[PDB]
Amino acid sequence: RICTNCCAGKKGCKYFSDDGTFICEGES
Amino acid sequence: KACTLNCDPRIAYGVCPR
Repeated sequence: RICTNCCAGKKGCKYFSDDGTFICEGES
Repeated sequence: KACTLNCDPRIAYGVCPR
């Protein structure tokens, strides 16, 4: 689950945190 | 498809399709 990168985290897929606090538009 | 690793330092929910 936690290991870094938007394949499931930061820079690749869209991303929300905990509640829904955005972090990566799958490339950010 | 998927990844051997690659999975957020602290992120949680993700939406690859848009």
